[PDB]
Amino acid sequence: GSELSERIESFVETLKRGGGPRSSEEMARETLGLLRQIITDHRWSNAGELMELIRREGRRMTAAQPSETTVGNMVRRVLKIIREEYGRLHGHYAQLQSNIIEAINELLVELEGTMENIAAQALEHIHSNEVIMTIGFSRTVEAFLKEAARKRKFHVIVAECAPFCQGHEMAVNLSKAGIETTVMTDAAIFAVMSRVNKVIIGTKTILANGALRAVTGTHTLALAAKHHSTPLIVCAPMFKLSPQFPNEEDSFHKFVAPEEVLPFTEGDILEKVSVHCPVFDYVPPELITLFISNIGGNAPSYIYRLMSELYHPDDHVL
Amino acid sequence: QVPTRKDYGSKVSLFSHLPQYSRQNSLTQFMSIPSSVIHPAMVRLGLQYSQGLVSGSNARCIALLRALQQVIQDYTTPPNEELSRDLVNKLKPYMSFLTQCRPLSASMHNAIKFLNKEITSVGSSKREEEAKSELRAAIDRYVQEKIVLAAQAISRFAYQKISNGDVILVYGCSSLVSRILQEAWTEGRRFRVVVVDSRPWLEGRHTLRSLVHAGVPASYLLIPAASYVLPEVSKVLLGAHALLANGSVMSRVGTAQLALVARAHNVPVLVCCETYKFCERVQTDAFVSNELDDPDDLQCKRGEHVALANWQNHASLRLLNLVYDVTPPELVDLVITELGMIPCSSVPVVLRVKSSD
Amino acid sequence: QVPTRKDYGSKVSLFSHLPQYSRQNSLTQFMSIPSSVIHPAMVRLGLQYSQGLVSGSNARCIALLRALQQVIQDYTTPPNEELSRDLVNKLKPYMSFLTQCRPLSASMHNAIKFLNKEITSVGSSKREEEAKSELRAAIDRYVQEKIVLAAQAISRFAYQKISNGDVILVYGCSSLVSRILQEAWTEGRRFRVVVVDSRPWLEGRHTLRSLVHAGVPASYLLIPAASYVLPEVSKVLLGAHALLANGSVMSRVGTAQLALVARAHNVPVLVCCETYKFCERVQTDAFVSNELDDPDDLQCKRGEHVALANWQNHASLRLLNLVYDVTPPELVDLVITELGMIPCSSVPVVLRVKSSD
Repeated sequence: GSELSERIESFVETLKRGGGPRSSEEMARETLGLLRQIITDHRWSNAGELMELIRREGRRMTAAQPSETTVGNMVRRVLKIIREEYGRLHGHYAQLQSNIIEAINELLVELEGTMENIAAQALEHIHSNEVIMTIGFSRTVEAFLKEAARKRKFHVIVAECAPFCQGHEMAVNLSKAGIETTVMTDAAIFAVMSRVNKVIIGTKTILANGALRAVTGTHTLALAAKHHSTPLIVCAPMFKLSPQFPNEEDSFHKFVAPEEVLPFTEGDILEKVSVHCPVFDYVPPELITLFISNIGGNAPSYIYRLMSELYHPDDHVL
Repeated sequence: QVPTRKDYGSKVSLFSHLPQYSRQNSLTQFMSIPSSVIHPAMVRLGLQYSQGLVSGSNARCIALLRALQQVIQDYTTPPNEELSRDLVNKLKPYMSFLTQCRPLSASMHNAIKFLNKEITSVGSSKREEEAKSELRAAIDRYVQEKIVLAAQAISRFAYQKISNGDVILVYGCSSLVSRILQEAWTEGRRFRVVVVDSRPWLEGRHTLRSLVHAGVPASYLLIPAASYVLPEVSKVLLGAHALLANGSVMSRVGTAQLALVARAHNVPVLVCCETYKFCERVQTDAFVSNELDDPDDLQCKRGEHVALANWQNHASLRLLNLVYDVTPPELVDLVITELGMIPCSSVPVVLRVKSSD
Repeated sequence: QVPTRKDYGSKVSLFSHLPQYSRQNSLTQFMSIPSSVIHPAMVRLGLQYSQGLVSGSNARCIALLRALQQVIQDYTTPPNEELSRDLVNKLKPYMSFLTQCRPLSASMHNAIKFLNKEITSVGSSKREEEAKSELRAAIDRYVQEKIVLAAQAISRFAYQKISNGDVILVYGCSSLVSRILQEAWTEGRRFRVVVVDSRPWLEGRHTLRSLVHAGVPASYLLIPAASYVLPEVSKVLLGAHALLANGSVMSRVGTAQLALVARAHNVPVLVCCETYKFCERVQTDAFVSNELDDPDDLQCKRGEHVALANWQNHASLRLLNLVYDVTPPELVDLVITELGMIPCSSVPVVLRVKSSD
């Protein structure tokens, strides 16, 4: 009853104010648990009313934070699960609900295996004495690299992300496992690119065009890789896949307080200058060489088929 | 004798041939206070360089020329010796001390080469004092023209290129670019300048303050977000630290990246430079010849958790901040000099013309 | 138990994860003559592979299927056991022996996967002999269609693409490309084929002999001179050894170079392949996954002075001949399969359709 309502609220405000939970895998787990509790703790008999209330609460979620697309695309996954179950039972009400629940359960148990799947897949993409470059921080990519490091020796060049220098803690984490790690400013990306073999980077969201929304500055790294023709690898699980297209959407970049870019102590100039701090940026699919997912490697030119396999095309608007 | 500076930190393997120094551990702590091996002005300038108080290329060259004036002014020829060879021989330890405090820039190298050429050109029969002040006047004339007249000419040439209501993107601190923009705004042009900056030096705040003091509308963002702002930018203006024989632009580390992204965004790239910064040297990458600053500058003060605090305690962790990078000549469109507008293809031709050929 | 083959020679550091074997030092010299651990047919096939007597991808796959037929034919189920699991468990040592004699090709991997899938699909209630010959008939049908019918279909699809009086460039030995050209010439097309070959295998002489026997006008040159002949070439036809999920073409080492130079010369590149050689695997370079042949093959017999004779006696000298390379999907235009003409972008789609999906 009101527990469900206040938990939905709590989650909405946690998504709105700050980043909670930090890992987007934990965010997917939390939103899936909440969707399960909603579909269990409501008086819905027909699948249509359930889908409608799910779409409404998902609209509220998406309005809470548009840049966090995992919640929305997993809501769409739940909607596709409901559609599949209704087609199975109609192409049956209690069995409907329990079958939806076991579908969500299998989705959740395969959710925690994507990390291990990518880690296992990592070995056949790294050779000895290779030079990797990565930008920012990504749990999936550091797991990739520290799993490849157990049987291979290679160098990782971590380009810090300004202003949020998450790349520093990533470099430290990689050095923990003895992965020879060079830390540099993002300004030195093109200068060092000539000596890099591969580029491995995570992402925040993959669009239907194949493009991906990743931390700012990664588009420049992709342009450098394309200039030097080095393969650019994206190790992104299959819950960051978003059916929306690049310019049919709104609110792509996430702008945070310019205090991160230019501090308050600069004084009077802060009334004359316009400071901008875009967290995310757009990378076209032409600059991506290969996508690594929990199922296996795929070219950017197959992400649309993955969409068709994951999301109903009438639910791309929620 | 001046001792060698200990190379602080763990160098990246590819840059093992370059020296890496620490700002804290200076070089004058093993020298006599009333310095005799090194001229007082020269040790003063070396200490100023090492601490980073003199940063700009033009600033470094001008400080070098003033210290050299102070040196030659106080120089006295020993008996049974001629000034021509003795002075150029005595200037070498000072240059070595400088390059140990901080690697010499292209402007400094060219200035020292010209000064040695002039000293060797001093007449054997000439007396001492008028030779000394002739050297002083030659240095005054050289710096005067090659700095201020070059700046005025380049400012006029760039003003006849900047149009009304156009967005110009600048990177880092450069006296020439700031002067160009200030003169263009004063002359009557109405534009806005986007300032791009990069860690850890954050030298873009300098040109930002200059533009705001000049009244030019300005915007600020760090180099990773350059891809987001280039759609608005109408033109990229940069300040070169060195222009090599092949036309490549040797300048701050973030210059080639910006040129690449601008080319990707169909934004013409302009670089402003003087003829005295042209160098017959040539390189194809930022690895053969570069400068490694103190790696401790990479550490970010993110409140309560500095992640790279004890980076040396991690065996497999390497830190590196490159001070220079090279832009291939095909990523740059214009080079604005005293002679006017030229393609990067024509840099060695200008070098020849300035070789009195 | 089969012992491990000693890795001959000094491997290149980047390929330290791959095995390097010598043709002289075989693997059957530590095995019982009336082989019992390994089936006689399987050790026969492994010895044939190691010596290089079976080279082509289609040839290797067909020999593998025939050896597997001979194995299952002589297989007998032990008491209190079912064939489904016992046979697939007993086939693994044979596959390991093969991959030790020479790394498995994509066709071989797909064939073994399909055979294991069929074996696991054999009914528990079914008896032994009819199950065995059902497996034999399934292997016969599989090889029959996927080889000969695929070849005929691809030959027809390529014939409706080759025009009259056009120069076609081929590389190395490929049964599919040779058959395509022979059928096109027989049907009525009048063209000439340029054969490109590379050291040390010199497998281009095979297709050269085939073309000359078929009467097709032919020309021959080694791969370094390909840039000289491409102005005349009207089209590049190649034979893929593997087509990965991303559309890249994993084939002989000189294929990607030829595709690059042809793209530079505005020559469309065609690759002929069957669906059974499609692999869900994917790679971006010739380093992650490749095969290192015997480095002693690089030695050239230039009369009286073989330069690389004692290359192992030189400490800092490394020899390497890569057997495979990958062409990015953007350097290739067509892929001709049973389904018809497709772009390399559509390879994973065909994979899905052939996954009974």
